[PDB]
Amino acid sequence: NYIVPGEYRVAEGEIEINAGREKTTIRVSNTGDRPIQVGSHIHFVEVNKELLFDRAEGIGRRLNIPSGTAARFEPGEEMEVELTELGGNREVFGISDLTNGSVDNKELILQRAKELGYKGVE
Amino acid sequence: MKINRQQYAESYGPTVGDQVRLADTDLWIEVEKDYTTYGDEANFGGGKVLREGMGENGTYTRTENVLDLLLTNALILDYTGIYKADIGVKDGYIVGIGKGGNPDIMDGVTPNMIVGTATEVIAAEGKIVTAGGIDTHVHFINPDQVDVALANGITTLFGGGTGPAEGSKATTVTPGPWNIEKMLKSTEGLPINVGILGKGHGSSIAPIMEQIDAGAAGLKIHEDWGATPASIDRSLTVADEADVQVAIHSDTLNEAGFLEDTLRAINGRVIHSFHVEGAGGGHAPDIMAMAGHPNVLPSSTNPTRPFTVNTIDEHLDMLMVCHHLKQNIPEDVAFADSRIRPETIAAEDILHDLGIISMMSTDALAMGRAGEMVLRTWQTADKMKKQRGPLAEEKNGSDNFRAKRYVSKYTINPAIAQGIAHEVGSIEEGKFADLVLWEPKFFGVKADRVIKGGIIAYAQIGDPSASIPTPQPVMGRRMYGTVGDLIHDTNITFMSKSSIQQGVPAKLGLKRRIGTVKNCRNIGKKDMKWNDVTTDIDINPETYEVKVDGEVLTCEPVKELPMAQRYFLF
Amino acid sequence: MKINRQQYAESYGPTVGDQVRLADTDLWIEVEKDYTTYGDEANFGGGKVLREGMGENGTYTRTENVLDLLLTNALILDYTGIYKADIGVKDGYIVGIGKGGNPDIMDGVTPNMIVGTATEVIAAEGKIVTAGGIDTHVHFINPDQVDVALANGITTLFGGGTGPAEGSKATTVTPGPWNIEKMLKSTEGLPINVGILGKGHGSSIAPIMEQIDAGAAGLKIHEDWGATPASIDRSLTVADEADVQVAIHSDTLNEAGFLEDTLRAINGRVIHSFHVEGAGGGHAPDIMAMAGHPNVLPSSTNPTRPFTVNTIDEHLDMLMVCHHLKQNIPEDVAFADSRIRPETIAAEDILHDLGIISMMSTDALAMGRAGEMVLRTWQTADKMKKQRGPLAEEKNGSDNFRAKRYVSKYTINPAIAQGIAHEVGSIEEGKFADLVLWEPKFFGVKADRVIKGGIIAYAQIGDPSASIPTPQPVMGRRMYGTVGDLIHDTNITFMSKSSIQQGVPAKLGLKRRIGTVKNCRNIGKKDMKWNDVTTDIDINPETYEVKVDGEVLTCEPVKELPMAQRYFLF
Amino acid sequence: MHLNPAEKEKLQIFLASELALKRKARGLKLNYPEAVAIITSFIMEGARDGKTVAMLMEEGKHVLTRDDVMEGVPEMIDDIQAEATFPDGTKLVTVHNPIS
Amino acid sequence: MHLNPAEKEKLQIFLASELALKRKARGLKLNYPEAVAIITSFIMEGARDGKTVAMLMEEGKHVLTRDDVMEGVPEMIDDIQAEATFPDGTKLVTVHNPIS
Amino acid sequence: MHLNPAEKEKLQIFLASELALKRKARGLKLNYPEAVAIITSFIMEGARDGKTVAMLMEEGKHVLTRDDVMEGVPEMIDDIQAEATFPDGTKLVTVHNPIS
Ligand SMILES: O=C(Nc1ccc(F)cc1Cl)c1ccccc1[SeH]
Ligand SMILES: O=C(Nc1ccc(F)cc1Cl)c1ccccc1[SeH]
Ligand SMILES: *[Se][SeH]
Ligand SMILES: *[Se][SeH]
Ligand code: NI
Ligand code: NI
Ligand code: NI
Ligand code: NI
Ligand SMILES: [O-]
Ligand SMILES: [O-]
Repeated sequence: NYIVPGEYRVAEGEIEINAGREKTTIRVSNTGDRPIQVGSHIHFVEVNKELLFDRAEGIGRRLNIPSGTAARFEPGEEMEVELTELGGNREVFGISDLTNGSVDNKELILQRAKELGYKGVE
Repeated sequence: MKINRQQYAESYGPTVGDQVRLADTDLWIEVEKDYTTYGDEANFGGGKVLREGMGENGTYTRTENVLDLLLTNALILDYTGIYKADIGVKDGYIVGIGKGGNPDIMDGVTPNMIVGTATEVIAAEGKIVTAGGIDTHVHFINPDQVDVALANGITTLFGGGTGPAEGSKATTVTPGPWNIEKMLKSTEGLPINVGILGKGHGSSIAPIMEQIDAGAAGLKIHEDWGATPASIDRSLTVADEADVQVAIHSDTLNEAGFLEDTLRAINGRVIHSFHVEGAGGGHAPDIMAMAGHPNVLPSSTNPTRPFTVNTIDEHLDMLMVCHHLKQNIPEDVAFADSRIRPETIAAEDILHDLGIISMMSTDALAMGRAGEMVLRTWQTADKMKKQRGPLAEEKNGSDNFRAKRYVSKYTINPAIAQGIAHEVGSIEEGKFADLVLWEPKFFGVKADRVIKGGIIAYAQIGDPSASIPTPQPVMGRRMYGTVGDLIHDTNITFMSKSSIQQGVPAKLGLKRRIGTVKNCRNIGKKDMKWNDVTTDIDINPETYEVKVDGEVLTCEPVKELPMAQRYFLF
Repeated sequence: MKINRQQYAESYGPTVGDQVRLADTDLWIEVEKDYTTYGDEANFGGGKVLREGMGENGTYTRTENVLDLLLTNALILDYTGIYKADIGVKDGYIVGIGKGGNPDIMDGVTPNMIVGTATEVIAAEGKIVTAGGIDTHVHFINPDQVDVALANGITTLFGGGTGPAEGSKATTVTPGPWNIEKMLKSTEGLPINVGILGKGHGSSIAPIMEQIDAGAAGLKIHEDWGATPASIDRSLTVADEADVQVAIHSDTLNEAGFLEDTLRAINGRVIHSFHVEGAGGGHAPDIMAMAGHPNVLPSSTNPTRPFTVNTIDEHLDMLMVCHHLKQNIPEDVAFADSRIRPETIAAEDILHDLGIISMMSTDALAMGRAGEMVLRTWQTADKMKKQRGPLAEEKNGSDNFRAKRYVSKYTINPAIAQGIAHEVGSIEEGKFADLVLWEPKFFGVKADRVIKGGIIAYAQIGDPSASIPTPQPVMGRRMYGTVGDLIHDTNITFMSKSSIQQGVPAKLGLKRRIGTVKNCRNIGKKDMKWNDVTTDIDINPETYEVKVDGEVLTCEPVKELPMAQRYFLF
Repeated sequence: MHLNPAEKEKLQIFLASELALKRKARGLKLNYPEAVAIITSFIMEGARDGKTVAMLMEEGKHVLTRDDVMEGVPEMIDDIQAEATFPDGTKLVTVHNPIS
Repeated sequence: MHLNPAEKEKLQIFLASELALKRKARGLKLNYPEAVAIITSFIMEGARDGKTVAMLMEEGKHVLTRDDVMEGVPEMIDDIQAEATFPDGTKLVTVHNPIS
Repeated sequence: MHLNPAEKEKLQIFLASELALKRKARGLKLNYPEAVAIITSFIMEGARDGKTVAMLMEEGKHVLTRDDVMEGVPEMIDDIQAEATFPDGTKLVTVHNPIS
């Protein structure tokens, strides 16, 4: 019965994030010579051009990590990450200007990615 | 991917079933429900969710379902529930309580809570958010009282006074058209919401009514002006015509009547009974019996709250000094002993816990503390939990029922009593964005940020010369919502319907938002949220023993309170 | 009759060839020229020159070449020169720099600098006079920050924020039409010039542009809102249409791109690169390479200025606390080590000295000190003189070249970058009379008097109850230019052309002078006064070694600074 | 620290009491504001020590005597009032005729 | 003296620390604002003495221990921050978990 | 207490002097505002003691010497002025070149 003012007594159990959404594991390589850190909610196909991965597997997806966290890639570092599905309307506008509409337009997204030198269009 | 509950609560604030201690009290509140979608929590910062094309929508203009302000991950404590949500503000009002972000990519986004180019963000994760406090017993005596009120989470001051004039030092009254006009103009510079009470005294209607038409928001009947059957009657006749509330401080002396004579003058009309326990004023010794009646909206003032070992000594002397009473004049000692009663102060604690006294208030600078209405509400709830145990209505070992009963006393119930609950008094969609953020460790003691009309007005923040705002000294300071013309848009002057229809704001050049007082004549005790009990309160005229339906109410005072010496430098 | 130079300087301030030490630094400024006529110096007091029929003209009405205010015998320190002159002010503007007095009897009187019945006098003999500082990286977090800025000679705050909301605590952004309107109204009460930045984020033009039309003076792109290629592009498209500046805090994380991707999005358009060294934010580790480009207007913020033995310890921890980083989480430590770099902070000192970084700024209350932009400019110049010697361009053993290079960094260059140099940023005829008087012993540390629009706004002055104004306590105090409606006439709200054409000032009831932002899209590095160098800056991605045209830039930190413990009580 | 308005003001009473106590220690008879500051600070420090309101009503009459203060000061001070945080929250102390 | 706004405010931290130190000397367990004032003033006086930021980050963890303060105070103070003029100008000191 | 504006401000000079005196006692050479605070408070406490203006004009030149203060401080202080209530009402004291 020591009192910590304003303390929490959390319930039992664990919180499952992004429940019911498809998960996908892909390997990603920072081919650049500077570090790249990627937030939880960036449309994964639109990340930095020097990240090498199967760009098609980033379409309509983002990192399956707690909201507001990030994955870090040191220069030359290759690792696996787990992606989850975007939700809501599954549309993306802005960021790298690869989508600007439905994420269902995979052909158009990959054509723009390839033109602009986003590594890993396969 | 799963997150344990300790780590989840640290990052986003607590979620369903988690409990949080209120300051250093023994009171625990439990999250009843959560509007989020786990994994799509909104947050702001470097690599965080609220970024363009991500949790921030980059397409929509402000008019297109975009917020001016999103409070992320708030733990709301309100009469309407204790729950986790994002709060969306637009045009100075609460427009959405739910889940904010970007429909492009997030599940479960409330349709009018889009984070867009136009949206500011306040992080409320790990904070408790309440409505601004509504203080309905304010003496306008010293303008320095406004920051004292803001620092303890008060956002609305209803009362009267012209400064440290004796009429104002005793009574919540701004008398007559001219003093009312002058104080409406003074109000243009006060960074808090205000409503002004006129003098509820006269034997003709016109001298009383002309105060309402001049811009008063209500009336105060006070024994120091003659709380006679005539003044009571004429004030309530005016109030019923004007749709404003009447507050009463009754005839302590029983000079023209006993309590039953005051109730007969009231004649079943609605009235707000101030300091209903009676140390602060009223028919000796039985005024507190008012709190049993269906047409009475009963409030306490704060120095009796809660009953402590120093309460009687402090009050007996306070009353002696204020009335210039002499310890060697037997009539003065008899008067004081009839007015300051351990029996009724002890029972007042229990009447609060039972929902028989509906409201708290200060009595700021007349017999009460401008910055301790919220503080003493929680000290009372904590003492009642310690002495009476969890209420029978509780579950999960939480104090949620008691917390909703007590938060109602200084938020929604005063607002309903005054006719202003359409604008203020709760965290609900469509109401003015008067919001108080609390760190749980400081809950009810020192507000972190006070939002007025959707802009921060007051904050505990540090050195203005520092690289970051957290270095010492951290103290309460007025923020940009109080500066220049923004003080007009972030605060409400509440006025009678007749003064508004007669163009008083334009006549006086008032720039503040104008609030209409309405709907406060066809309410009663049943309309007081979580505090709606009507019952027969008997106060023994010989012993001052209090009975509720023939059951004796005794309580003991406490020697120590939480929310006291751990926190305060003096 | 001859006067020796010691006696002359004591009476009238220094003249041609005389040198003056800046505070307790090793920097000396030399009087380049003097507008006076020896023997006809203006001065004011008992039996002095500015008396009716003598140095004061008794014939002319105010409209007839008469001044509202004459600053006598000023030592001007400005990008335009270091020289001795009288300064004449009329209608709140600098109308004459030359020789004031009475043409009746004095030789060499500048024709529109007549001292007449209408003329006030400020004695500037023995003072240094500069333009008011222009701070272009202000977070509006705590209104107490304005006096902190005035006390160190700042007169213009450009930035954003709504108070201590998280968006504002991280970013110089007032987002969307409503928050902009509210902060324009708040600005009516701030006794300093202000311009507000909107959120430079969106993938559609309209959400960004509606901020400009609402009264924003510019935009801020910040990584915390998504410093993506799209947000960069749309913001600069808006800026080019609206003729306002864009400030950038780039993608530190390199999430959507490296520096070359940000430069490609910019596509040769003008941009103001904030905290270009990068401790305050930007592409890790090479953001500082921005300062070599012709379309980049590069500023530093102040905590890295200059490089000292406590700089890294203070910043590493500051960054850890502000981002809630954990010393035991390797990604957090790697991020901090990539961002806080002794190599780039050391090189930043030299880049200032070489004229490759054009501007200083605070980052007030976000990662910078509201009252230390001027202070740290001079500490940097002093450290560079101590380590690198006099610049090759100097003569007479004076530091005039370095003093003009450094004074430009917080006066004229920010004003040019922002599109406001037609109104502010230098002591020139036709510009607003924002003037700071300094005692040389306090130069750059504590302003003596800050003149805003030709009326003193802020002064170091003593006991208000005393017989004379010099007795203790001498402290910074707001003066009559801040009081009542004079705050409107002595300060400028800078706004976009479109908001002015659309009548926003009338709509919001703004009474402040309204300044038009213009001409900031067809400028570049070449337009930065004394700081116009373009070059290839290479930052080694492995070692963070800095090279300028293939030459390594290393510097050492210092253990002590001037303008520090001799002056400050804490 | 989270200072509220009252905490900031009441620091100035402690400071005035420290000033007055130094003046008394070097042998000066105290004046009206010095005497009020000493008694006021004594009350607030007593509350902080956890004394009762009734103890401080008694003690505050014995902090300074008429020989400690200038002529007329005892009769200028009808009573001294102070609010401070006791263990049971803020309470008002009134000391009647503190200097006889 | 030429006091600027920060110099005026920071005098009040020194005063609050002197008040808290008197309370500690008469045997009271200190409360939240007392403890913050003592540690804060210690940091600013250390800067004035010419200590380094790194020295004060270490020392500020040893100024008060949990037995010096009331129950819960150690856990209420996550960190104390102060800016002061070092020999090399203003710097920020953050003391993490100053009272264990 | 009935404090007027000047009484409230001048408390801050006493406080700054107490701060500076603690710094001097632990062996620091004093800076410009520290030295001004010490001499100023000395003048106002001397008036309170009932010294003459002429006594304080003389004494204020002997409160601090050049070895008590940092390089340049003696030459930064041309004079120190203070008003205080003497037995014969408020008077101005000016100390010329207080530190030689
Ligand atoms: O009220 C108390 N007890 C009580 C009385 C009637 C009940 F029905 C229940 C309880 Cl616990 C109590 C017990 C001890 C001290 C104070 C009090 Se207010
Ligand atoms: O910059 C320094 N020296 C230097 C380097 C290249 C030059 F062309 C000239 C100099 Cl003096 C220096 C010398 C010692 C300490 C710091 C510095 Se920034
Ligand atoms: Se009531 Se004094
Ligand atoms: Se940034 Se605290
Ligand atoms: Ni009353
Ligand atoms: Ni009252
Ligand atoms: Ni930045
Ligand atoms: Ni910034
Ligand atoms: O009352
Ligand atoms: O920044």
